[PDB]
Amino acid sequence: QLQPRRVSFQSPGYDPSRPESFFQQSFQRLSRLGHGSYGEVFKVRSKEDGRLYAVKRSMSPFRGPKDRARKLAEVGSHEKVGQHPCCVRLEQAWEEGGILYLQTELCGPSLQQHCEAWGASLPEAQVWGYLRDTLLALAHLHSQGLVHLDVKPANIFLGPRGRCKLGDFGLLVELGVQEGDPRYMAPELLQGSYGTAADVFSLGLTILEVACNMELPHGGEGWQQLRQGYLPPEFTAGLSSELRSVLVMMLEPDPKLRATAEALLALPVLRQ
Ligand SMILES: Cc1ccc(O)cc1-n1c(N)c(C(N)=O)c2nc3ccccc3nc21
Repeated sequence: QLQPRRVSFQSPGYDPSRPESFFQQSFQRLSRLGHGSYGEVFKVRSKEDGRLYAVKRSMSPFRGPKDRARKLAEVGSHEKVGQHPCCVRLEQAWEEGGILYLQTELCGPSLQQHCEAWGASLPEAQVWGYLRDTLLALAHLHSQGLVHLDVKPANIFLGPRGRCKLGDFGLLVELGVQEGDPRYMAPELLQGSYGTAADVFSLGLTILEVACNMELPHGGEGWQQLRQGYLPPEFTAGLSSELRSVLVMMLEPDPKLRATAEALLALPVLRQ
């Protein structure tokens, strides 16, 4: 019959019998953190060990072999990243009934959620720490030839004491493939050319969005203006000379000239 199988590249409180699924039997749904076409994310306490975790499950069963391989790839991308202080850590993953489950550590609200609740520009002190934490994460990914390709506030999750972690590695590619959010896409991605530089540009717009409380454009003339090498004067007025200068480096239209994550972390302004 149907049974959950581990996905990688047993739990008391769950009996192979009974109609309830492994997720329903071996976990306690505390609350729903999000839901969408991807599926649903729940904050849960596991009947196995009682600790707190976050679990993401796909919406509908696998349509076919390619849909299954695409969904399972996020687990593989998670494992290539390995454990890192600024990366959402995956505990375990399994599949049952054509549904894919990912169990990760529990984190705070997304950077998008957190900015929504405050409804204004974040204090530059918070911005620099978040910029640092994600640059540390990007430097970790880029050192292994991995490109996140979906850096945005929704995929950055806050941690205790003002820290944050990069998450959602569903679009991660290994150099040597999927549609991203156009609001945060690097200019060279339109003409193809994939590289680690794309994440730095995406992170620049995320920081530029959260530090200025500005809504990034999906397309049109405004989309182009953010990629000519200058910042919109209206929103970027409050930026300090240092922050504005770091953003200009990250928003450098030419990927050959754009600063790397390791380079930015070596700048004077960015000090642990
Ligand atoms: C479950 C999961 C799997 C892989 C990954 O990279 C991140 C998460 N994830 C977490 N680890 C989350 C958390 N608050 O701890 C969380 N919250 C989300 C809210 C809305 C939409 C998606 C979310 N996804 C989340």
